[PDB]
Amino acid sequence: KNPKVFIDPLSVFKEIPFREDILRDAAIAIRYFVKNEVKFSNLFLGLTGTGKTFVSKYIFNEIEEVKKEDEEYKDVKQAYVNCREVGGTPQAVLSSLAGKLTGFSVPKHGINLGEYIDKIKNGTRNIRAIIYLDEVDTLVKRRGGDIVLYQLLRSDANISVIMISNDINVRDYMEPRVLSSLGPSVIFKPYDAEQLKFILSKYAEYGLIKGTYDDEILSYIAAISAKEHGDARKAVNLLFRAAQLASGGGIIRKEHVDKAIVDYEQERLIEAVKALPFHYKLALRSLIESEDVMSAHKMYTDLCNKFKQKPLSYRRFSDIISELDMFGIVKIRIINRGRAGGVKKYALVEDKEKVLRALNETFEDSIS
Amino acid sequence: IFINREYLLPDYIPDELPHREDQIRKIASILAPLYREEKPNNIFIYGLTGTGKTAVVKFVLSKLHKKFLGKFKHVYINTRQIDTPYRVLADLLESLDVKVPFTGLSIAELYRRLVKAVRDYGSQVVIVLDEIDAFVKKYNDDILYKLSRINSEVNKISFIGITNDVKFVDLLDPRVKSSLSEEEIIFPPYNAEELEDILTKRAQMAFKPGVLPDNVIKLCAALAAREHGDARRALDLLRVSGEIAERMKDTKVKEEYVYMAKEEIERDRVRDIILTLPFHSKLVLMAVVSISVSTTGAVYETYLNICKKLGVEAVTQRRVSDIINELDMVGILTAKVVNRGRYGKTKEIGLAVDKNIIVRSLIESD
DNA sequence: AGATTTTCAGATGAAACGTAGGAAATTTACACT
DNA sequence: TGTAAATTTCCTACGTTTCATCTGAAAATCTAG
Ligand SMILES: Nc1ncnc2c1ncn2[C@@H]1O[C@H](COP(=O)(O)OP(=O)(O)O)[C@@H](O)[C@H]1O
Ligand SMILES: Nc1ncnc2c1ncn2[C@@H]1O[C@H](COP(=O)(O)OP(=O)(O)O)[C@@H](O)[C@H]1O
Ligand SMILES: [K+]
Ligand SMILES: [Mg+2]
Ligand SMILES: [Mg+2]
Repeated sequence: KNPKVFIDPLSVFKEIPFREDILRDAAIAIRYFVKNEVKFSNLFLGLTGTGKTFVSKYIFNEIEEVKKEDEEYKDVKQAYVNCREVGGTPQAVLSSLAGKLTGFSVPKHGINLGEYIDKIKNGTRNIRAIIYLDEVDTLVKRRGGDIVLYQLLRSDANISVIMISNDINVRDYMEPRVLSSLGPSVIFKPYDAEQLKFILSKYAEYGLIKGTYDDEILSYIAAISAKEHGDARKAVNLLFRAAQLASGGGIIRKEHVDKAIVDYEQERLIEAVKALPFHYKLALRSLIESEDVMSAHKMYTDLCNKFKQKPLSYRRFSDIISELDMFGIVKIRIINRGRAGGVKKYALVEDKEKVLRALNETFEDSIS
Repeated sequence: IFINREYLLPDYIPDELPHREDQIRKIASILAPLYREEKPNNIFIYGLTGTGKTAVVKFVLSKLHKKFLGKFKHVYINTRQIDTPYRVLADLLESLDVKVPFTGLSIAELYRRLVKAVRDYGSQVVIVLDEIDAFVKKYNDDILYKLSRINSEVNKISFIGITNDVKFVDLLDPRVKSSLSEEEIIFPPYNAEELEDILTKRAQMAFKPGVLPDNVIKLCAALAAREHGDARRALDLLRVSGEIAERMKDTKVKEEYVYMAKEEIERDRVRDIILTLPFHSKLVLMAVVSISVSTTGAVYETYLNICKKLGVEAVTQRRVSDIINELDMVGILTAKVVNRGRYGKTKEIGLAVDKNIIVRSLIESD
């Protein structure tokens, strides 16, 4: 009942429970970078909501404070870039780095990718620089993404790189070069029930108001999440629902939690579609009234026409679909029928009925 | 327990390669011209897996690189690890100091840029292509002819091809064989005795005091000697053996540990394989499990049963008759074509792997 | 017995299938000079 | 002139299903003295 903690933890929390070792080992490797000119690269692996992102922001964020105070750090530049948020593309990523490191005048298109690395050297020419790459599992999955990192990690301009991926098997996606010249991987083990109950008890302490939360209920949520799951972002945001709701009196009982849960699983789908590139939505409706992909594409080319907008190639369409399946919105079938003319791509809309409601709602609110 | 297991990873490269004395001779002799800057003869190496092929070559080239010190380039490229005609030609065009964009070019125009890199390169160069099997398997033979025609259609580079089966020499219809079998070495599988030498010379760098009984090594060797004289088996079997006697926190190794290793190794070989199996192939296998010394018929039968209990349309018996054989190659099932007068012509089918490892992983996917 | 004729139960071959998907070509948006 | 990424244009080879042809020794039938 004092929201400041629940959307900007990095401002409240001056420490990260159960990640102390991670945090220390880093500030060590960095002090050895500044005082020893010794490069280092690490790969933060872990499931979602295990503090990967949070930790990093904190290292970065505290070091911003450190060079202010210290002075021997005065001369160190930092860049924090989110390979997913930008494009996922090498070009997109390299541009951003060269943005902060150099100064910030930088092209996004037209330039030869090498002249980004050339640009970065010039902006840190002796002067030490640190790199953070959240969700580098995007960059890697794209052509030449590891072939970029390799030329980063193992180039001249003394630069230390931190890579936080969300996909764990992200090594099998990485070329020998890269993996070989890579530093140690640091794995964020998901939290257990006890760990969660403490974390929550911290958030409860700061954001909420004494009395409204007992001890069993904190125990309750941690029990829920923790058990094959891990994930702290849910755990925290889960409290928030049962919090919202329990503004009644209020005491917060097992109810408030249960609802908060359905409230969360189904509410997800809503914005999960709200924020869905324009044609994707049109494509998505195509599917709800025909699972046949070639057939859907026709009622797609229809809605485009009706909204004076160029319909995309069926190839690009089948992709947007394939891609919608990577999203967990639809499910592709592929039925093969030998002499009976087989090979048809199909797509199932998970709920069909829920999604439609959300699609309608979204189109409608975006007119008033 | 150890003091460097790294001396046991299929990376490390030793001072000497015992018993590959003739193979080394024959190569560095048939590569000699490089010293006066003169294109050598193309070599074609075949032998089973773990017979030294990759080892010898990577080592002979590191020796000539120093003996000659002479201008001389070699690029070792693993067709397996590359898995794409683009990537192969993209490194080949990187090793010659040439820059290619990640996208924008296309095979055809890629060979074009490559013929330029050669006629502009003043250093005789040897190209190593390991496990060509892989990259001729699920790609085209083409790369060969087009690489043959390449030094040929402008006057030079030299090649070394390393594959695994005799059957591969058959795929070389064009001058591809005529111009590669110029020199053709064979890497016979190792002897158990040979395999003991190889293990001992690498063990004394790896372990600790008398942490490792002689007796362990002789059987570690004779185990792998029984499964196609494989040198990489003999090494894993040993390393793991050590790692196992490590988690069992004691500072020695026991024969009991090696048999232990062997199984453990299967588990993971198969678990990996089984995980990357077509939903439908996982399916045929599953039935064979619930049946446990049966006939293709009974298999398709219990196959339809699970498609039914699962709501997932079946597949032709025709696809299942081969999906079986396919699991034979992977070494999960064993199926033989028996001939029994009035009991017909079936595949006697049975499990090669353990039953548990086959299901725990099986479930790991669904 | 020995010499046949079936008879079983599946192997092995081959064709027909029509788009899903991979690779080239074009377009988009820029940049530098 | 250029480059990197997004989309369009081309074209077949992919995983099967269907149709058609083989297989090979067991057993059940016949053979004739
Ligand atoms: N140990 C922790 N202490 C405090 N808050 C945490 C902790 N772990 C997770 N959180 C909260 O949950 C969110 C999820 O963690 P996050 O930084 O997203 O890691 P990831 O990038 O792996 O998802 C964080 O942004 C933070 O608000
Ligand atoms: N004669 C040998 N001496 C030492 N090690 C060997 C010998 N033959 C093979 N090996 C080892 O086997 C491992 C992989 O074998 P490798 O030669 O790559 O087999 P292949 O290349 O035939 O698949 C390497 O670690 C290498 O040390
Ligand atoms: K077309
Ligand atoms: Mg994250
Ligand atoms: Mg090899």
